[PDB]
Amino acid sequence: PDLTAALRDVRQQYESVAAKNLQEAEEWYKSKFADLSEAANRNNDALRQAKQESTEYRRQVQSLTCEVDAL
Amino acid sequence: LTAALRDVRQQYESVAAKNLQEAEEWYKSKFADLSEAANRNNDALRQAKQESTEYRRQVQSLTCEVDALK
Amino acid sequence: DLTAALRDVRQQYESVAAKNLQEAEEWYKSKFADLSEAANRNNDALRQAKQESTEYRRQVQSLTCEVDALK
Amino acid sequence: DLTAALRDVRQQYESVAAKNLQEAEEWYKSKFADLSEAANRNNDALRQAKQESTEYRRQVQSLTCEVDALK
Ligand SMILES: [Ca+2]
Ligand SMILES: [Ca+2]
Ligand SMILES: [Ca+2]
Ligand SMILES: [Ca+2]
Ligand SMILES: [Ca+2]
Ligand SMILES: [Ca+2]
Ligand SMILES: [Sm+3]
Ligand SMILES: [Sm+3]
Ligand SMILES: [Sm+3]
Repeated sequence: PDLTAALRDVRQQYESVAAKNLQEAEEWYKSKFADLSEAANRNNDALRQAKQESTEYRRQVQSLTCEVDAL
Repeated sequence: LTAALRDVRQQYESVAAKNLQEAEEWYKSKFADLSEAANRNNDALRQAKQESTEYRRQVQSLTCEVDALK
Repeated sequence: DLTAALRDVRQQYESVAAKNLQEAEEWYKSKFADLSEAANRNNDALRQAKQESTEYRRQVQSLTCEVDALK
Repeated sequence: DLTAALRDVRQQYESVAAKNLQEAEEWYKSKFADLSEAANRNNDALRQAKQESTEYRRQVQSLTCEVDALK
């Protein structure tokens, strides 16, 4: 088994394996970034609605107050 | 010739080692960044909640003041 | 939940990163072997061709010694 | 700034992943070359030695026919 034949043999193997690893890695990180993204928006919605309640109560406060005066 | 191989492997590990340390360091920092951003969002959520029930007890009291009043 | 998801992903990364670190640590070690064994056979073939080069070399040094002593 | 902190990290990753890919391709490409050089030089040393042995064998053949023709 020639070293030049052994060296080239490794080069085909590397080039192929390295090509497979990249593909898998890219898809993996895609999925993870996806999970986090979903969780982020989920957290975003919560903060969004929580703020709604607050400003909604604030509206009610100055709504009743707007009626306490004429009272 | 084996002096070429011995040279290569020692170069590989010296780099492979440096690569793992720099990578592990990199991920931990990114995880740190994200962790902080999340906590800040949690704090932000926890706060908007406290400021919601706060506003709620107020209207409960005001609507009571409006009722009893005439 | 971002915090809960971050922890999840963080664990998955540490999970695979260790596995992969081995599928490569072993692979790169099995390959440096093929080249290392090939280089040894190669270094041998030379040490064999060189010794042949000096094995036939001396043979000439004798046939000459016979041709002259007979002519 | 959730979606932002996530996007920043995704960009940093994609950026780092690129440089990691181009530094790897170089490193391996050169290390392979180096090994090819050594396997080539050695290879030549073999052919040079083989042609040398075969050269002498030619002599040993005809030089013997002279030991015969004479004797
Ligand atoms: Ca390419
Ligand atoms: Ca990540
Ligand atoms: Ca950094
Ligand atoms: Ca920072
Ligand atoms: Ca306040
Ligand atoms: Ca905005
Ligand atoms: Sm009052
Ligand atoms: Sm180790
Ligand atoms: Sm670097």
